[PDB]
Amino acid sequence: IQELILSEENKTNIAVLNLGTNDRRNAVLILETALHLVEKYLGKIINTSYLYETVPYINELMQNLEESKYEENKELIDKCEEYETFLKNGKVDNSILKEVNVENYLLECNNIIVKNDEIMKNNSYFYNLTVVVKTFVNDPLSMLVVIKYIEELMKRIIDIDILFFNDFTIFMKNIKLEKNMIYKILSKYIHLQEIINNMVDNIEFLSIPHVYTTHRYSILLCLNDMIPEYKHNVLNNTIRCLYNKYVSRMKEQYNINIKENNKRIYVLKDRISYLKEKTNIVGILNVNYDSFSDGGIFVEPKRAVQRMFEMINEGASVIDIGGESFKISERDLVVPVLQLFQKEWNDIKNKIVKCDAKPIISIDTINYNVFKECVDNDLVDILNDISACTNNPEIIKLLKKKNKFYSVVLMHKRGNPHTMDKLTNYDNLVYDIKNYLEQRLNFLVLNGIPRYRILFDIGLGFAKKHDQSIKLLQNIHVYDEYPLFIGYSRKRFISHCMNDKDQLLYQKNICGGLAIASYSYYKKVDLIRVHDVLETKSVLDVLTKIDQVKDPNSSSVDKLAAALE
Amino acid sequence: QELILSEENKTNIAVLNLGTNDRRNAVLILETALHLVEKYLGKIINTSYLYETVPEVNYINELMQNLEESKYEENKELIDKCEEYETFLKNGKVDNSILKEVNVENYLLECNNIIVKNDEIMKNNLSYFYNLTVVVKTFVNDPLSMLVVIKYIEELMKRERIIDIDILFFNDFTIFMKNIKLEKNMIYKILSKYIHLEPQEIINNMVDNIEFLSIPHVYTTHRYSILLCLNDMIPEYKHNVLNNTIRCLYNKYVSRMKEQYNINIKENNKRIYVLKDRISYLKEKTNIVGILNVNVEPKRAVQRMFEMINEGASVIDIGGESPNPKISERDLVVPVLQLFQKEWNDIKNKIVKCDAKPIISIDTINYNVFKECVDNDLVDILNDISACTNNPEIIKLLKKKNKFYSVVLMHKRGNPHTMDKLTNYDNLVYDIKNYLEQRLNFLVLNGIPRYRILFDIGLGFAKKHDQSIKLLQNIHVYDEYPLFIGYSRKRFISHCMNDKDQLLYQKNICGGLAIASYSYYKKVDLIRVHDVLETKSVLDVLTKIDQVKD
Ligand SMILES: COc1ncnc(NS(=O)(=O)c2ccc(NCC3=Nc4c(nc(N)[nH]c4=O)NC3)cc2)c1OC
Ligand SMILES: COc1ncnc(NS(=O)(=O)c2ccc(NCC3=Nc4c(nc(N)[nH]c4=O)NC3)cc2)c1OC
Ligand SMILES: Nc1ncnc2c1ncn2[C@@H]1O[C@H](COP(=O)(O)O)[C@@H](O)[C@H]1O
Ligand SMILES: Nc1ncnc2c1ncn2[C@@H]1O[C@H](COP(=O)(O)O)[C@@H](O)[C@H]1O
Ligand SMILES: [Ca+2]
Ligand SMILES: [Ca+2]
Ligand SMILES: [Mg+2]
Ligand SMILES: [Mg+2]
Repeated sequence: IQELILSEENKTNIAVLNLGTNDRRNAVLILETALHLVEKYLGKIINTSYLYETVPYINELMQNLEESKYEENKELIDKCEEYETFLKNGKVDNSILKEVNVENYLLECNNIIVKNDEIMKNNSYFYNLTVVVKTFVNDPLSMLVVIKYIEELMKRIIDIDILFFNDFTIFMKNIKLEKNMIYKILSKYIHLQEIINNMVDNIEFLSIPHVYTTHRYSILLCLNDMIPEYKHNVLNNTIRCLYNKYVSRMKEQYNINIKENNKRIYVLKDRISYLKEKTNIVGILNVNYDSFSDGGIFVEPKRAVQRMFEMINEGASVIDIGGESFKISERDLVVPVLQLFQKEWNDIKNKIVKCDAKPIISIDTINYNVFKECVDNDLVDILNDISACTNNPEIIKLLKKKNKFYSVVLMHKRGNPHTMDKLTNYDNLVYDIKNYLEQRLNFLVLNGIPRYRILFDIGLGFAKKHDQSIKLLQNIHVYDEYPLFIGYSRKRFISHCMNDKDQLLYQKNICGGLAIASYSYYKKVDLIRVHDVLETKSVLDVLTKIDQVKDPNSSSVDKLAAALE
Repeated sequence: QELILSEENKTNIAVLNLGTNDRRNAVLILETALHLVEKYLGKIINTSYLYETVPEVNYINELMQNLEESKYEENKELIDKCEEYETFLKNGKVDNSILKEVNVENYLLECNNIIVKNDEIMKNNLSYFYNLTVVVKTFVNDPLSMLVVIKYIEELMKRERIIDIDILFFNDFTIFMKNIKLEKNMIYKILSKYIHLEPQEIINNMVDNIEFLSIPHVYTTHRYSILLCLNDMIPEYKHNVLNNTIRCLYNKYVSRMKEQYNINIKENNKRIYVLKDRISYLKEKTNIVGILNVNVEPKRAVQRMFEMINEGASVIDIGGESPNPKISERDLVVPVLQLFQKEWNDIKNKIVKCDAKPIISIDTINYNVFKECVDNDLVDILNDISACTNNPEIIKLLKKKNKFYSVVLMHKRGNPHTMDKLTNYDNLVYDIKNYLEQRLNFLVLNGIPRYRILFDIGLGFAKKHDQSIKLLQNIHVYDEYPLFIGYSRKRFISHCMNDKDQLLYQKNICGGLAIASYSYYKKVDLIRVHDVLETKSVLDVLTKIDQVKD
């Protein structure tokens, strides 16, 4: 019924979308622009999967955008009933579109694939990300209209499909839309010309669940991040069970490991990172230590920015700056130093020789006010929050802006520098800490921090005995699935693992450090937060070389050649 | 009668088993046997490794001073071939046995009877073993005579249980003799054919202890420990009475133990190498070798040595070579080692600190230097960067009436000026390995215990930087062998990185520590380094991470 598609009785529905692009260079910019528009025109993003590389400007737009009929709020949430109900297949309001039969849907899907399987033989990088939206849109077909519009607004390849919509089984085998009925639907949610034309024909049909849902690997891979337990009448088994079957079966039958050519992405600034493919160095700039070790009482902002440069040319991708330490204010330590850096940089950016050399800037803070000022003056790109956004969750709201997002590091601790040493009792150390972080992430994701921008840090030496810091290292494979940031540098636990008497122990500690760096390298930790950037980079370089083999067959081939001589 | 005291000068090949189970004196006992073997039976021309195997103190020093002279001569000349040993390896043509031979059938019957009877004996009867094998070119006439002499040695070594020497093979003979009762006269009479005998108390305790002779020895096919050792020495050997080659037999014994009992027998039967006089379990530790270049006043040098022990180095490797014509290698190194020997000795009232004595390794290719060192008990290991290629005479100095000495064999080409040009290899990784193997075979032919030989790929000697890295990447190739390496402060390290240039010294030290990491996980046996504290700190931490607490 066309009349209740336009009726302004606003509804709350659960949609799950696929979002893809081809443009490797700017997948992060493309998909994050989609993402922000999805958050604008459809509802609130309440889940996301990792970004994946898979195998089968707009800065002008972001100012000239029309408003929406519905108000957004950055406000934090704890749960979601709508969502809770989506996952178990509890009762929801009836489909205001025609539901095709259960057993009818099966054969219907086939013909759209097998026919497309022929259009194929007329005849290469995909970048996938799935989302969940709490939608004020009232029906899939309406949303598709808006999705098509969003698609169109971004053109001068950005496919945004729709994978599910409540528990509905829908096929509309052949529809065309009124060149005008679109205007009505669009004006329903948006405040409005030259675009609608190219739209009208681009909505040839509609399948919920989307056709390729369980045939495309890239979609299972993504859906498994977000909603593993979810079942649907439409499919035999739960999304995790199907995903697993696709893996095992791809191995038994075709002798391929599918995970190799389909990679997980985490994002530090604006660029793609292949989970587990590198160990990045993070250089510690502690303004307290740098300033008050002379025994001196003054900040030396010029000194600090120099140390910042030292660090960059010593091979650190990320610099992590901190005002807290373990009568002058945190902010007054950090912001001026971040300020002098930003300037000093742009006064050598003229030489575009250092333009793709610019280091990522991470602020170690639990303070909202400090973070706000930093973001507001484009001074940082990552929040490093040792309280896991526990000291003040509101800080999460500062991790998303008009278009752009910021990546966060979440660390586990108990208590504080003075109290933590005795807060050492765990039921199950490794798993408690893992579960802790998995949960902070869930919370960030529920609030539409994109899953692929959150990094775990086990917090070595925070509320952990030296034996515990070791145990956490021994079991680091538990973070095999996740971006992992760690910080062993200079901590006392290193020394404890060892059989003028006070200067030896700093060498022993820095050198013992370099061991954990090696271990980190082989365990494929994602970032390590270090003081001794040159020493670390050296170690890492030698280890990388030893690993870069020219021919991966050569040792057997060569072995045989010897045996025949 | 006496076709057994025949005047005809016999050269035969006998393969021997040497077993003990005093872990703390394992080396001394076994080598003491090895010596009396060389003294009294003939010439050692192969040995296996040493193994801690799963079943089935100082009067030795007094013994060795007062041995009877052998009536057979000792010839330390280098040989590079042995016809009789080739004759034995192939299964070809030797003289008839003067002892009555049995056919295959009768041996297998009589073999089996001894096993089953000895099984039920063990079964109703209610502790590792240290194991080794040797091939002896022997002047003893026949296995029985030999068993007599080898019993004398078992007896000699007992205090007026400690060792068991058994004949595994003896030429290609099959021999089963059931009821050996040997006249008290006949024993004195055999022994005296091979030994200038001075007594006769022990001759008594010998009369009983020889009851029967089996050749091959009975448990040859039956004990892992035996097959394991033989696998080192004589893979291809196939005795008439054996189902297959030693190697085949070994593999089968291994693979059958993986299924029929699901065991994986390797795990509890460990290969052993020796640096000074203790046991080392191959691949169980990464020792640090401290570099001392006397390139340095004697007192400043010995200072450096004590600092290095405290920074936690197990071996020091002292070197005169790098040259300069002013002072001779001898005059650089010998003083230093003499000062060290003395100054350590002044602390010879602290009978606890004197376990932490470092093994001393002289980096030298010159006979004269090593001779002076060895003569004055100044060193334990010879680090010959030429693989004893330069002057093989040196090999003669790696053994004495009593001591044996371990040797690192490095691969290099040419000399320091030439070497940067001698850089073409057909199959780098295997060329070098094969080179080292041949070298080993040469010392082993020449009586050097195979467990005293350490292999070293010689990084940065006649290798381009990429080649030094290629070798490290393929270090797994030396999984079976004692492995010594030196990467320390070499140029290839710096080459990997992407460019006060005391800075470049650092990147090199620090990249050094990456290689220590890789060495540790690739279980390299020894690493020779300048930076002992830094190397120890890496290894200590990595070791902690690995040690899983309960
Ligand atoms: C005797 O008294 C003491 N003296 C010195 N150090 C002590 N503690 S410690 O060495 O174990 C140690 C050192 C530093 C820290 N914190 C440094 C940071 N660590 C991290 C970070 N961010 C992220 N994401 N992860 C991090 O691990 N920011 C700062 C924690 C423990 C100490 O005991 C309390
Ligand atoms: C003559 O020209 C040169 N001068 C300085 N550096 C050079 N390059 S280098 O740094 O790579 C280098 C440095 C030292 C060495 N040799 C040191 C040793 N190395 C070992 C040892 N013993 C054992 N067993 N194993 C060892 O690896 N003794 C001494 C080899 C290559 C160089 O050649 C291009
Ligand atoms: N679940 C869905 N989400 C988006 N488009 C759909 C869906 N089911 C069917 N379609 C139709 O299939 C086409 C999508 O193909 P594409 O060009 O890859 O976006 C559009 O014409 C849609 O009308
Ligand atoms: N090939 C052999 N090597 C050593 N002993 C042997 C051999 N063949 C038979 N025997 C006898 O087996 C017993 C070994 O005793 P034991 O050396 O105490 O284990 C002695 O009675 C020897 O006479
Ligand atoms: Ca919204
Ligand atoms: Ca001899
Ligand atoms: Mg589509
Ligand atoms: Mg015996």
